[PDB]
Amino acid sequence: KTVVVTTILESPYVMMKKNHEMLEGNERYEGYCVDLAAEIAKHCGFKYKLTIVGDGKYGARDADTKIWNGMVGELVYGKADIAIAPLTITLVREEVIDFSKPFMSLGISIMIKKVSPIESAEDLSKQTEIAYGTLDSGSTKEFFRRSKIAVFDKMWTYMRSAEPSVFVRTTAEGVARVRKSKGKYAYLLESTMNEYIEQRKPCDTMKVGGNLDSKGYGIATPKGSSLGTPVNLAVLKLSEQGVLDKLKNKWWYDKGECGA
Amino acid sequence: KTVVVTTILESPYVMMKKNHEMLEGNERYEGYCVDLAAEIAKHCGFKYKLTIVGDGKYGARDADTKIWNGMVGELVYGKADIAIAPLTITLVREEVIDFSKPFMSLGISIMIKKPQKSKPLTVERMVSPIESAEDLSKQTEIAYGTLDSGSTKEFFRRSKIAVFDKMWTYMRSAEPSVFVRTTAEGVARVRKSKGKYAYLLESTMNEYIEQRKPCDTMKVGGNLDSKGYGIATPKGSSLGTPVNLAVLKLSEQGVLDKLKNKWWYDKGEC
Amino acid sequence: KTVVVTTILESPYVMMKKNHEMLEGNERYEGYCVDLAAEIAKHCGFKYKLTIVGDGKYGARDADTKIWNGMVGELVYGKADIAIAPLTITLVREEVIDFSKPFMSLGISIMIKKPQKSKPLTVERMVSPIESAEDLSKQTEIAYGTLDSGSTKEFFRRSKIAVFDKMWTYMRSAEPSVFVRTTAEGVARVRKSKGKYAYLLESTMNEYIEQRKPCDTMKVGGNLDSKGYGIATPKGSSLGTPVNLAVLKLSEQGVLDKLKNKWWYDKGEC
Amino acid sequence: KTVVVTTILESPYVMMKKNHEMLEGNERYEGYCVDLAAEIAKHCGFKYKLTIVGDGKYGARDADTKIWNGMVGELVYGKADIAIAPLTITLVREEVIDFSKPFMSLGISIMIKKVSPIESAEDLSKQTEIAYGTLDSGSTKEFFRRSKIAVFDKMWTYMRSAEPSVFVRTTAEGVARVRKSKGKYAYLLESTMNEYIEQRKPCDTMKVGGNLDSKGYGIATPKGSSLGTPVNLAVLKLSEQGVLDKLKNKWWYDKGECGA
Ligand SMILES: NS(=O)(=O)c1cc2c(cc1Cl)N[C@H]([C@H]1C[C@H]3C=C[C@@H]1C3)NS2(=O)=O
Ligand SMILES: NS(=O)(=O)c1cc2c(cc1Cl)N[C@H]([C@H]1C[C@H]3C=C[C@@H]1C3)NS2(=O)=O
Ligand SMILES: NS(=O)(=O)c1cc2c(cc1Cl)N[C@H]([C@H]1C[C@H]3C=C[C@@H]1C3)NS2(=O)=O
Ligand SMILES: NS(=O)(=O)c1cc2c(cc1Cl)N[C@H]([C@H]1C[C@H]3C=C[C@@H]1C3)NS2(=O)=O
Ligand SMILES: N[C@@H](CCC(=O)O)C(=O)O
Ligand SMILES: N[C@@H](CCC(=O)O)C(=O)O
Ligand SMILES: N[C@@H](CCC(=O)O)C(=O)O
Ligand SMILES: N[C@@H](CCC(=O)O)C(=O)O
Repeated sequence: KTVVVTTILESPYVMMKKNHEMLEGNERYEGYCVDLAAEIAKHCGFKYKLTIVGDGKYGARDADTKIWNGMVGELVYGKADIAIAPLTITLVREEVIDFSKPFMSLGISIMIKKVSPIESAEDLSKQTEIAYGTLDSGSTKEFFRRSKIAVFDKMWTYMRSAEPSVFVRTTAEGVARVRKSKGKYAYLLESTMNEYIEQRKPCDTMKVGGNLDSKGYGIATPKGSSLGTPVNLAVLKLSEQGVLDKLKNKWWYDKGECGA
Repeated sequence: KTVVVTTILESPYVMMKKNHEMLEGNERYEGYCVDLAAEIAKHCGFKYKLTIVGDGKYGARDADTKIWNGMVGELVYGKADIAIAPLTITLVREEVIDFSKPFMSLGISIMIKKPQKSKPLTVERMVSPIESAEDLSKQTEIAYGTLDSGSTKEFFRRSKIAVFDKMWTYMRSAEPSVFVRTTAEGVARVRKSKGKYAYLLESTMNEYIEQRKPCDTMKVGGNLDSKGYGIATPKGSSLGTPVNLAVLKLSEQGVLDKLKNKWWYDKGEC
Repeated sequence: KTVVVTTILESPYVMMKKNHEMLEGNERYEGYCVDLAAEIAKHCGFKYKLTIVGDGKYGARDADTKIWNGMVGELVYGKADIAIAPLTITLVREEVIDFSKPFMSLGISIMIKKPQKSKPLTVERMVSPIESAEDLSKQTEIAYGTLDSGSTKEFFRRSKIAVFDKMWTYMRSAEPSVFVRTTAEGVARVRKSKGKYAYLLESTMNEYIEQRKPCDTMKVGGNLDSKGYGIATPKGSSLGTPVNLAVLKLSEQGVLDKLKNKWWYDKGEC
Repeated sequence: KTVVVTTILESPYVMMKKNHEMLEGNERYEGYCVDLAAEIAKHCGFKYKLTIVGDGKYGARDADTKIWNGMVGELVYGKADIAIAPLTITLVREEVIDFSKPFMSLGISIMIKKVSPIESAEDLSKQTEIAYGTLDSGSTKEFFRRSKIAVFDKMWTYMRSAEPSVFVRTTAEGVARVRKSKGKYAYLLESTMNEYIEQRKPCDTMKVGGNLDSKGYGIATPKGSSLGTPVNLAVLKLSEQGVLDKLKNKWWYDKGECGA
């Protein structure tokens, strides 16, 4: 009985190698999440199959319908057994799926094309000359929707009432938008992906400010599943012997195809 | 019914008030941990009384007769219901108790007494004889110590990394023992050692001591490992889900961030 | 029963929202004044309807055919119940309506176009032809005027001081139509006058226009006097005491200061 | 029937004349408040007698007793008819006495001896080596006690718990304590008296930071008294014709025994 694993096409977590057209099975995928899934299977001792989520959405619940899309929907509705992917641990998602202990710390950061006048987030909210956006159906957008800090509510009020839409469909599309905006558009994304982008050639984007908050990535399992304890123990073990640190160093700093 | 909550006197997590001789109940203690417990009670209503573990240890797997001591030992054997205190999440601990989601990020850091400023146009510069863990392990002129019955000692004991293994090998044979009973003893040793002692401790406490007078000690390098603090609860308890949900609610509400800002950086004496 | 609340369209006190076409009720208007009305309704429970007076005037009294116009006229003759708007407290108005305690300080000032940077070691300095009110009265190469049917004209008309009386005499002697119907018209006259006109207005609006693009005007000198903005109710009304108490409570609670900061200094530029 | 006017001994509002031993009656008093009372009587048309408050307190309500002392006590208990004195208009005082329109704006300031490390109030609250105190039985003390702002709350916690008594009995005692503390003490007092002190020789004190809030001095009358409207319109008249400004300039800047 193989285990269906739901992932997303996001770098450096999952890459579609370079010759996927002439490869079969999981051998056509590479990345941090593929290595993490391999280690999880090695510790637990189960066969796994890598399946991409049908819709390129991390997961959210749409109001007035009460339905889930993406990996979270693929988990609550029994379409997959485990989600080794950069899924943010949030209060809403925990009520419907089980989150393991975080395996990668993260924070909300602001990145712009290459002293930067943006500086911190409050100045970005005050300065309306330069626009800022957020990935569609992500934890950042839901974080800003339910935020209560006055500055964060100002940012949310600006984003929900803007023309055209400041939101972006995919992270790569947001990177392209910020690169092609000549410093007129800003992107709010996770610290890990932003760092990976800023350490990659041509290196036309940089991180500004600090981290708005602190979150984490966890291995997701369906509610009431028997895999929660083994995957939690495996994540704890990997953190104890630093396999996660080695994987992050390999996939974030070993290549270093940038000037730094 | 009022449950038993256990804490340990570590500043700024749990500190005794100046006017505490006559006060009774939960009003005796003040700190970050008591505020976290108050917010936990506000989210899910329950009655709690602040207690301190008898031997004042975080909890370690004692060898030989296989006995758990300190906070974890109290939690396991039914004398405790929940521990709201800076207890790091550990695989060994996770196999023995249940841990909530990390409410505080942490890492192993290195402490050293701040050297005197170098005189050499006329600008003044600081020279750090210690920079990283590899250089600290390579040298022998400066001894280094850890906390007795602490998760840092467990991490060093079974670390496959060559530098960490060499460090632990030095620790086990070093005489007199560099291990200290309380973090206060370690900070005192660092202060009185004239710079000949490096006491490894969690990044949060190191930053707290740095921000506070007499601010004669400094934190060197980056975090060797990345870990977190979790609210402990005995296995097979119905209270784990409410505390996990309350921690998630507090983290998403920004209460934890403002509490950390007000307890670690608002009281900056240097 | 819903009472009538009359206001005046002055930024940032009362400005229509961009998407006001497809909205009805009080949701169309936004600014400092609507927030003050919301706090007033929160303190004392009542329903209010936001209305704009037909002639769009603050209030003045004719001498030959005595009649009160604008907001004060609306309040006196029973057409309105309360005016939560920047109405200056005046002795003449106090004899025809009831003013609560002031909720914002103010002062008569002078507006002038911002001069160009002076190139002539290499520094840039701001030099203005006007330094205070006395020089403006003494000089005759820059014309000045106030707002039509307002409190500033009333103050200048019956001022015994030599400088202000002389200014009023020139206001009757220059003989253009130096009095402007709206504050926006006077600001536009100052901006497009290339440096030939000075506008007298309240310090609050002066600062608001100063901190907003294209910011081609400066605040010169200091306030010629001190006045305030009060919530006005008709004489003999039972609502004067509740609104007075609500304003006092808001002032003690710091809500007024936070609204002033968020509507005057948190939206600035250049 | 002469009208009893309750005043307090506080400069420059009311000064006890140096020749008062040979001066009998209302002639023995001079100051801003004496001139204001003279103008009020000139407008309204009543005979006035200035009587100092028995106990040098502006006014407050005792906790667990519910009694009023000082000017407010002298007003609500029928001891005096009008209070022409620097009485701060506050929320709780208005419920028991009638306040007129303010005749002088004011704010909460900071007093220290002559780099200015303290600067603003938040930095004053951050630092502990230097202590700050206010005057008991006054608007500032009640405002600090009843303030709900976190920074003001921590200031109140500091002053309410300090040994010895950080509070002061009189404004002159406060400025003397500031002068003799060699910069180790801070006084939070009304901005008007702060300016008067800082412009008076030997000029060893100066104002730092900005005003924490905005209040006003008003003429006080007993609840239900008939003097409300006459004194209110008199204050409005005086403020409109600038006599109030002239008196302020005379009693604060005309002498100028300092260099500025
Ligand atoms: N350095 S990092 O961001 O790749 C990173 C971040 C984290 C790691 C491990 C690594 Cl390598 N483990 C912790 C978990 C492990 C065990 C101890 C704390 C939680 C449970 N979560 S974390 O603090 O989010
Ligand atoms: N800034 S901090 O170290 O006090 C801190 C650290 C952390 C916080 C919140 C704060 Cl304020 N919440 C996260 C939690 C939120 C959700 C994602 C990871 C856990 C579950 N853990 S954390 O990354 O260990
Ligand atoms: N800073 S400001 O001009 O917006 C401002 C000005 C004033 C405020 C409050 C604010 Cl926020 N309250 C006072 C009121 C409070 C009590 C004392 C005077 C009146 C009654 N009036 S004020 O001195 O005219
Ligand atoms: N220049 S000053 O501080 O002596 C001063 C301050 C003030 C004065 C008059 C003077 Cl001279 N009058 C106003 C009053 C007049 C009318 C408008 C606001 C109140 C009612 N209060 S005030 O803004 O507190
Ligand atoms: N990976 C995040 C989305 C990234 C973002 O917030 O922009 C999530 O699973 O919610
Ligand atoms: N926080 C650690 C103790 C500190 C240390 O070991 O350095 C624990 O809970 O075990
Ligand atoms: N605020 C003034 C009008 C503005 C002005 O005259 O400059 C009033 O209420 O009369
Ligand atoms: N004059 C003030 C007291 C001065 C102070 O606040 O220190 C009052 O009447 O309340």
